[PDB]
Amino acid sequence: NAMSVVILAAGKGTRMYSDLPKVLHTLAGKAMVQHVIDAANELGAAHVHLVYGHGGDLLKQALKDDNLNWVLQAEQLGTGHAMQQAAPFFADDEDILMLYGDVPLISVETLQRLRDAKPQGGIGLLTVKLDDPTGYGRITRENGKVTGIVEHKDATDEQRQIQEINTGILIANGADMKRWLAKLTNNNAQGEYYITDIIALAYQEGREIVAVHPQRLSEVEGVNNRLQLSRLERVYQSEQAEKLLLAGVMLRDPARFDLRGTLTHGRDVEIDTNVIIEGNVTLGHRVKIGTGCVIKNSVIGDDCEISPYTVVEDANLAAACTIGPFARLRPGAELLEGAHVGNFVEMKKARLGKGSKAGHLTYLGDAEIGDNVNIGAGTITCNYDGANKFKTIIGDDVFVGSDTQLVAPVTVGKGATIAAGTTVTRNVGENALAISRVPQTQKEGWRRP
Amino acid sequence: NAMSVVILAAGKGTRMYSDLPKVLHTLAGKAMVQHVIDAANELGAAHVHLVYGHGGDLLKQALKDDNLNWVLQAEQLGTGHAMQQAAPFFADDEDILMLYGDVPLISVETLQRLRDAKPQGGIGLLTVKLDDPTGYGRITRENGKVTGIVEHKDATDEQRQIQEINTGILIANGADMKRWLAKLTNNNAQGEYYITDIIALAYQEGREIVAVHPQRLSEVEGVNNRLQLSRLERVYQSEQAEKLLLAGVMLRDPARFDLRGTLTHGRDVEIDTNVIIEGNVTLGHRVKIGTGCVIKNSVIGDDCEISPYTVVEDANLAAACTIGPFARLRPGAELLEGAHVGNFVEMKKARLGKGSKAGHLTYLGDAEIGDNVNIGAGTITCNYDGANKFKTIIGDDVFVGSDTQLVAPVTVGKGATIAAGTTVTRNVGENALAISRVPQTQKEGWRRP
Amino acid sequence: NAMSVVILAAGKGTRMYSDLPKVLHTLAGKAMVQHVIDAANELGAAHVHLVYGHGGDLLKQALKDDNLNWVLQAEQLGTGHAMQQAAPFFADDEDILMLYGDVPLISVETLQRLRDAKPQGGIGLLTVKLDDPTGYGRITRENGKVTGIVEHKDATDEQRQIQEINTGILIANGADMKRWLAKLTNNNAQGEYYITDIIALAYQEGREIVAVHPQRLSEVEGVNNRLQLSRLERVYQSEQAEKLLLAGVMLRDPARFDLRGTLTHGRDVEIDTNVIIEGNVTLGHRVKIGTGCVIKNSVIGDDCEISPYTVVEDANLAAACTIGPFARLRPGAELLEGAHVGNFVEMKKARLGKGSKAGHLTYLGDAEIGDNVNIGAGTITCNYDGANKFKTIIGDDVFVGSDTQLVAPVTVGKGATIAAGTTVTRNVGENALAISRVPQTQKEGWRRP
Ligand SMILES: CCNC(=O)CCNC(=O)[C@H](O)C(C)(C)COP(=O)(O)OP(=O)(O)OC[C@H]1O[C@@H](n2cnc3c(N)ncnc32)[C@H](O)[C@@H]1OP(=O)(O)O
Ligand SMILES: CCNC(=O)CCNC(=O)[C@H](O)C(C)(C)COP(=O)(O)OP(=O)(O)OC[C@H]1O[C@@H](n2cnc3c(N)ncnc32)[C@H](O)[C@@H]1OP(=O)(O)O
Ligand SMILES: CCNC(=O)CCNC(=O)[C@H](O)C(C)(C)COP(=O)(O)OP(=O)(O)OC[C@H]1O[C@@H](n2cnc3c(N)ncnc32)[C@H](O)[C@@H]1OP(=O)(O)O
Ligand SMILES: CC(=O)N[C@H]1[C@@H](OP(=O)(O)OP(=O)(O)OC[C@H]2O[C@@H](n3ccc(=O)[nH]c3=O)[C@H](O)[C@@H]2O)O[C@H](CO)[C@@H](O)[C@@H]1O
Ligand SMILES: CC(=O)N[C@H]1[C@@H](OP(=O)(O)OP(=O)(O)OC[C@H]2O[C@@H](n3ccc(=O)[nH]c3=O)[C@H](O)[C@@H]2O)O[C@H](CO)[C@@H](O)[C@@H]1O
Ligand SMILES: CC(=O)N[C@H]1[C@@H](OP(=O)(O)OP(=O)(O)OC[C@H]2O[C@@H](n3ccc(=O)[nH]c3=O)[C@H](O)[C@@H]2O)O[C@H](CO)[C@@H](O)[C@@H]1O
Ligand SMILES: CC(=O)N[C@H]1[C@@H](OP(=O)(O)O)O[C@H](CO)[C@@H](O)[C@@H]1O
Ligand SMILES: CC(=O)N[C@H]1[C@@H](OP(=O)(O)O)O[C@H](CO)[C@@H](O)[C@@H]1O
Ligand SMILES: CC(=O)N[C@H]1[C@@H](OP(=O)(O)O)O[C@H](CO)[C@@H](O)[C@@H]1O
Ligand SMILES: [Co+2]
Repeated sequence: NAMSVVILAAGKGTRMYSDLPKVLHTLAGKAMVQHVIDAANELGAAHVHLVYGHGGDLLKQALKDDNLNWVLQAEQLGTGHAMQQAAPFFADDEDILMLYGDVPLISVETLQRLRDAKPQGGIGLLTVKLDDPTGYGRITRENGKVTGIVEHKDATDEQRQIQEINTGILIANGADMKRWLAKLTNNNAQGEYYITDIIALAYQEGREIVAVHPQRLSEVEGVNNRLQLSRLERVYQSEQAEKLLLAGVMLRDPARFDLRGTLTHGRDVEIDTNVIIEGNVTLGHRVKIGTGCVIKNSVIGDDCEISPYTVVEDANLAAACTIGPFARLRPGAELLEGAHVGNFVEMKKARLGKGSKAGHLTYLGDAEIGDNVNIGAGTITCNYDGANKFKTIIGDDVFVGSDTQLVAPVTVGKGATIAAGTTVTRNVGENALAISRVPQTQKEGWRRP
Repeated sequence: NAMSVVILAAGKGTRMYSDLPKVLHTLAGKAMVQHVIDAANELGAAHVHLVYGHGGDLLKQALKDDNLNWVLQAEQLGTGHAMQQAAPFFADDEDILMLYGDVPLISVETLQRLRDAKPQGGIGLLTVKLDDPTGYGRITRENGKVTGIVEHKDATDEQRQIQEINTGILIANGADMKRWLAKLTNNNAQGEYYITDIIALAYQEGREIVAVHPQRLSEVEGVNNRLQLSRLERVYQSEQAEKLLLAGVMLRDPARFDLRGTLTHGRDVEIDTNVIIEGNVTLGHRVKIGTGCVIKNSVIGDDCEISPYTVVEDANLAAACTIGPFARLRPGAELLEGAHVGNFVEMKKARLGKGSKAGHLTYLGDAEIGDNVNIGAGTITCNYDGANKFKTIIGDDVFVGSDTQLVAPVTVGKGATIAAGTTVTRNVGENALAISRVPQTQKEGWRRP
Repeated sequence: NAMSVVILAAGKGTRMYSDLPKVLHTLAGKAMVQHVIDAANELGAAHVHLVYGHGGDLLKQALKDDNLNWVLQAEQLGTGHAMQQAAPFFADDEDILMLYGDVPLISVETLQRLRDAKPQGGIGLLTVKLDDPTGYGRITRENGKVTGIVEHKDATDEQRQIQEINTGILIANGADMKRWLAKLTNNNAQGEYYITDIIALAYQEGREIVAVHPQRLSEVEGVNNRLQLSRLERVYQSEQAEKLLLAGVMLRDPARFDLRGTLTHGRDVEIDTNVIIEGNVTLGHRVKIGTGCVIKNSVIGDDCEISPYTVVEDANLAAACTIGPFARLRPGAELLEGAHVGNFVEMKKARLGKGSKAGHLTYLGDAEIGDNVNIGAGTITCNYDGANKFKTIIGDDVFVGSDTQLVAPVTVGKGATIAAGTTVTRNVGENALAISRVPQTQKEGWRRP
């Protein structure tokens, strides 16, 4: 069935004390509004109308969904007024689902439920019963049938007794939406245009309004300040962790795990406490991740073991690799089968071959290292002359002495050996020994200052 | 109005199993007793009388508040006995507020509330209703008026039914305090001098006692063991995090944030999980702090970005600086505008100029580095001859090759260049190339052991 | 009294989605089944019969308890059927305690309680009252006496009202167990052999069954998926932390502490957030551990201070040592009194003498360093020629310049000095200066690319 979504976000987020539009504040790696848009498309929305008031520049820059139709609302004269701005773009024969830009946890399952309950020619309303319904629109019923909504400011004490409140989410036919929206007046407490008035307008037109409730309260919770955002952050993370656990992923402590993106995985993956996954991460079978690790946009093959406190970004590790602790892999880092990177080791645009080892205090940038190569501690690749960056190539079976510096561009033949403390400025022949050492001398009875 | 405070802390903290006085155990960066003293001064206390029994040496060494009058209590013959020791120092025309040295969360707001309720010539008592009032003094009332307090050991079963218990906090006039304190006898269960007896003494003298309740239970919670201390630690941290969130500071996870000191901040500051702030920290606008960072007594300018797992102490970062991950800044570290420090890099008493970069495996100590300077990986400043430490100076536009060691004292002119693997023992001219390299040689068909 | 235990674990752990037997999944550092076995032996079990179905190869490899008698159960025809397999190995005059391999938190105290309640010739049954007893065996009583157990599938609606359910744990006499087990039929809902039928069989034989309840629900909780495992992980950790706090160990945040092994300690030990202890760890008096530290199978002497993010394994630190932050100690690391290891420093099979300092960017492997020695930053020990590893020896009062590489095997006499950037390939005399430096030269007006 034809369906379109409208997201209102033209309200001012004052209690955020931010120079960034409220709906742009991230939650689990993405803008709150982006969460709403995803649910919209995920539900099958044809067009997603976004109503904004200011910061539209940062908005258009942060959001780039193909089916995103921008609707301006200069003045915030009420949710009804806002809906009237987008009304013109409602297809007569399509359904219109209204959503809030600051309610990120709304689920597709519940939205799909609201769609089904929506009577033909009627309205699908999402409501919830709170212990304290203070400050929210009150749902009124006649013989069990929803006949309208009364705002807190307009409701009488007796009416404020009603605990079934309006979440704001509702769905109706485009043509119907337009007919009602046109009849909205601002003769009420707030003195604004209530989108909630359409509920009565539909009831008196003989249309019926059905109410549906969400799975969890957190689903329809709105964010006005940072403390509320942090709260929903925990809910999201807890649900994610929980899904991963039930999905076969072992988390040492779910309360101490954060997923800010997407995580593909194999069987028996084990993740210790305080680990953060960002962007798209792929984990093979039996992957072990120590505590405090940070993995972003990376691929990790089977049986890999990531030791504690290792930062990885845009890297690709083949099977059976072991890196860390205290390893830092930067964009372009590649490790072939059984490769090993020790502590205090950094890799940027570098490839370590099969079984190759970069054990300690080393920096590999812009280099291609063959298989069975051994990089001693202190080895560094000089890939920057202050203006340009150069490549370092090391063939197979190479042994690089510690504290060796390779000045790029340079190539070290296969089976070659580089003495410790060597400065390589020229290519090294295969099966040859490169060296640049001053014979050790000594001075008897040398007293220090 | 004239007011003085008395803090009792002469009791033995046996269940702490510590060689340090109980009240000296830290909470959020400071001694529990120090928390009490702060609330005292913060309330406007003229004099703060501290009653101690032992460990007075460590106490006087840990506490150094100008208005701290030390009152000894050799024997712990009861809270009343303790108060009698300080009684002599009570000004007749001043008010006296009594507090416990092991109840760190008492708030000024509640103490200020207790002050106002205190009737002229009467007493201001702080009380709370517990689900289980077992083990605490029971508040007795006649026609709604507090007429006294009955200790648990002295109370009858029927009286132990009363749930309104004494927290210990009370305020009265100095002169009044002395008159009552003088009449204290130890004819009771414990066989000690109950400070709580003054409540009845005031009632029978025609004085009236008013009761005031605290905002939260945690406010008047006492610490006898380490488990209770940890509990209050969480309360304190949770309240702090919560204030920061509502104040505009974004915390990825409030449950995973610790503030042990003071934190000044700008707008849109973002802090990831497991971050610890110690001492006085100043954060400019839009400052980003990655997970697991530790910042102590430091200043961080606008738009700075602190990558994961970076330790900073007594450092000063100008605007737009980027340090970490895995960076360690020690006392005296200064970074000018746009400075960058990579992973596995340490700075002690060193200044990195504008736009200067210390990317990897580097140690900078006792040095002054100009602007637009580039420090290659492995570079080290030798600032210690085994007895003295020497300074290293590097002018602007300098390029330092990797694995370069500068033996201080040494100066590198502006625009100068130092070849990789160089040992600088002498000054380098401006726009000159410093070098100490052995030409690379080679030996064909070299077989390794 | 004679007692033996039987652990059933032949059930399939499907919802674990693992290639490892469910009972083998670790909890607090050890396999879930291992937890059960420990409680068995800890209670004084003579023989521990383990009933398994598959993965027996990984089981026998993971478990190696002397008194472990393996009992196979090819088909899982019910708990009763399983017990019949081990029945043959029950001593007529000994007691038999039955336990589940997936209920790791069962405590010895509660098991010892169940033993005492067990009537002579009767049965000791452990039961619990749940809010929702759905899916568990229902305990039936006649005049307050347990007369049997009815499984959920067999129980009627009315009977499912009973909230006292069977935990599975029970104890009876071997001879009695055999007599009843022989009479088990599978004429019930599940169509299996219920071990629970012995309860009725005993009742009708005139024997009496007594019921005992556990201290906590978590005690008898079973694990079928990873989410439930994580939950019990938190319970275990919380209880452990709590014991340590009450035992005098200060934990900055108990929720952020993990103990996976055994921890011996002294007085006033202080542990910051996110610290992990693995294997057997010994902590002396006044030991301080910063946040994010990982300590495994190590010994730490009095007054040691472990800075943030330091990984230690099979190391031994004498008194008053200070290591970190960002230090990595590998097997064989030893530090003598007052030794210091800075940031980005790694030690493997190395000994640092008294007062010796390895401050930065250093790697010490296979070395013996005397007292009062100073290792400058960048120093590295070359202990691997690509096939063999060699030892490095440095006598007392030695000063090693920065970025020095010692090629093993090599020995540096006492009081000797090594110039910065030196490559030591030969032994150095005592009180002598070792060097291999190229005089610094310069080239005027050198322009970079
Ligand atoms: C764990 C990390 N370890 C490392 O990084 C250490 C790497 N190893 C080295 O740097 C070693 O000193 C080397 C591989 C260069 C030598 O191996 P080793 O110490 O077992 O053998 P030697 O000391 O007897 O090697 C001497 C050879 O190297 C050459 N050599 C040694 N010092 C110098 C020098 N200053 N200039 C030119 N060649 C030299 C000689 O030509 C000689 O060749 P030959 O065998 O035909 O006489
Ligand atoms: C990413 C981090 N990278 C680094 O740290 C690498 C820093 N770069 C270096 O150390 C480079 O080897 C240098 C800057 C010294 C040379 O630049 P580059 O390799 O592009 O040029 P060249 O190899 O042709 O430089 C040769 C010059 O340096 C000098 N040079 C090279 N090796 C030696 C030596 N052993 N002794 C004395 N001078 C030497 C020569 O006097 C010569 O001068 P000229 O241009 O008048 O003939
Ligand atoms: C904080 C970490 N710091 C470090 O690692 C720095 C360690 N210090 C060094 O490497 C120093 O350069 C040294 C210990 C070698 C020299 O000490 P300092 O700079 O105060 O004294 P000098 O520069 O005047 O030392 C010169 C002596 O060393 C020797 N020396 C200096 N350069 C060389 C060289 N290229 N070849 C041989 N010997 C040399 C000379 O034989 C001379 O001996 P003398 O005193 O009888 O004339
Ligand atoms: C009049 C109305 O609809 N009342 C409902 C609305 O309250 P109420 O209107 O008071 O709520 P808000 O003002 O927060 O508006 C909700 C959303 O609409 C946006 N917005 C608001 C005004 C405007 O002119 N433009 C605009 O885009 C806000 O940015 C926010 O995303 O939500 C409550 C639940 O949260 C319901 O219980 C109320 O019955
Ligand atoms: C007699 C008395 O006052 N009773 C009150 C006291 O109990 P109670 O007297 O039993 O409590 P404590 O012994 O812990 O004393 C409270 C505080 O007084 C200090 N101290 C105690 C005795 C002494 O001789 N010197 C001294 O300095 C302790 O170190 C502690 O800081 O506090 C309870 C709340 O916590 C109240 O409900 C009780 O009504
Ligand atoms: C028939 C029976 O005993 N019923 C009890 C059993 O339920 P129930 O039999 O349904 O429970 P499970 O199937 O999980 O069996 C419990 C334990 O026995 C093992 N196992 C099971 C069958 C088998 O043939 N071999 C085997 O070794 C499982 O691996 C598990 O460790 O435990 C519940 C509590 O958890 C009790 O409330 C039930 O009254
Ligand atoms: C400074 C150095 O070269 N250390 C070597 C050396 O370190 P160990 O920590 O001892 O394993 O042996 C490794 C192979 O076992 C090699 O990969 C590494 O580079
Ligand atoms: C070993 C080395 O000198 N690396 C250089 C080099 O590292 P990259 O990680 O490739 O960016 O370029 C940097 C400037 O882009 C410079 O600051 C740094 O010192
Ligand atoms: C590169 C270097 O050698 N730094 C020295 C030097 O570091 P500082 O951080 O300045 O303390 O003095 C230390 C003794 O105070 C010595 O142990 C260390 O090795
Ligand atoms: Co070097």
